Amino acid sequence: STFVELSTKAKMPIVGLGTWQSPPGQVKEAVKVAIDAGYRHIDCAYAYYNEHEVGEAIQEKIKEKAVRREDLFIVSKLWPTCFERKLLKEAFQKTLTDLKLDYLDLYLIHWPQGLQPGKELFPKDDQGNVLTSKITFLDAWEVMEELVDEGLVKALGVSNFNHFQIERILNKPGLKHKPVTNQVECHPYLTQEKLIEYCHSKGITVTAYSPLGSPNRPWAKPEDPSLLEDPKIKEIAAKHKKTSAQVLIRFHIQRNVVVIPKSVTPARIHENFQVFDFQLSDQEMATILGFNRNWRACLLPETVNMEEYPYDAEY
Ligand SMILES: NC(=O)c1ccc[n+]([C@@H]2O[C@H](COP(=O)([O-])OP(=O)(O)OC[C@H]3O[C@@H](n4cnc5c(N)ncnc54)[C@H](OP(=O)(O)O)[C@@H]3O)[C@@H](O)[C@H]2O)c1
Repeated sequence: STFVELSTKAKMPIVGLGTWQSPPGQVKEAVKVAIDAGYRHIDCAYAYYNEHEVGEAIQEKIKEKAVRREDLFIVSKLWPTCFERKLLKEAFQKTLTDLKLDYLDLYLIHWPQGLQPGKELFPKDDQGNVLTSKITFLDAWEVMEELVDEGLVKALGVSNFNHFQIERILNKPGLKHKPVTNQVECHPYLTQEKLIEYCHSKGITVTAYSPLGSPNRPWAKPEDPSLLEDPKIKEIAAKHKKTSAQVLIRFHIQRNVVVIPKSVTPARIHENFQVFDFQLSDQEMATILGFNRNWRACLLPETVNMEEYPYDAEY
């Protein structure tokens, strides 16, 4: 399938363009190329400081008439430093202004742990400890649901949430809108079988980021596992006349998981989208699933303490 059905009955293109770390002076071209190559799902975030450029690219493609707003599925995320009623709506409106849109198809809590306000993604004290906040994601969720009922957000979702944190929201008194997706790191070394199974059992889809093991992430020792270099994956790729990256991307699609590979390289953007004309066999999917080691490439040590740290739980 080329899309996933959300609980709201809306369609989410199973493949989208990731933009984390995409330099501001390159993401605009990346989005234009992505749209020209066929992408209709763009994943954005306030914390990426590049939404203004994404918005310029979109506006231009709509202006050209190659696409209409309705053809695109735009995703953005609320940063934990803005859980507060006021700061939340300001961050949302700012995201809407930067992207030059009137509504978002999906708005996600970028991280469960509320953080101290300010122009800092991770405010730290004198020692360097990240200052958390009392405001919870349920507090933010209530106001985010307002955006939904006012038609400014088509659906809400979460990112980097373990199943407990999702349970907290599904069973919240007076729940108005259920999350439609949990965006988490997922690839062969971190298959997320339990979390995916838990989400699907609740009618919640899963969006996989860092599908290529994110071999870019700043500070990543040389002898760290490389999914793009693994001979077994390369072998499977070659038999299908595809690249490893295309296999790592196709992997999620066959598990009915949305995947958002990131790139600012026109050629790779093009490459990551040629994943709808082939099928991995049952044995190949098993071989790939067998790579799991619950190894996280993301992981930010400075967050291991936070009460809402989501990676200690089983799933
Ligand atoms: N919610 C969160 O906490 C969170 C965290 C991280 C990321 N994300 C989202 O997930 C998206 C995934 O990006 P990511 O950095 O995490 O990891 P990724 O997509 O697995 O890997 C991105 C890296 O792979 C390179 N690349 C892309 N296509 C390639 C190909 N076909 N062959 C070889 N190399 C290729 C990119 O290089 P070039 O750009 O140089 O081509 C970049 O250095 C992000 O853009 C973002 O939207 C969300």
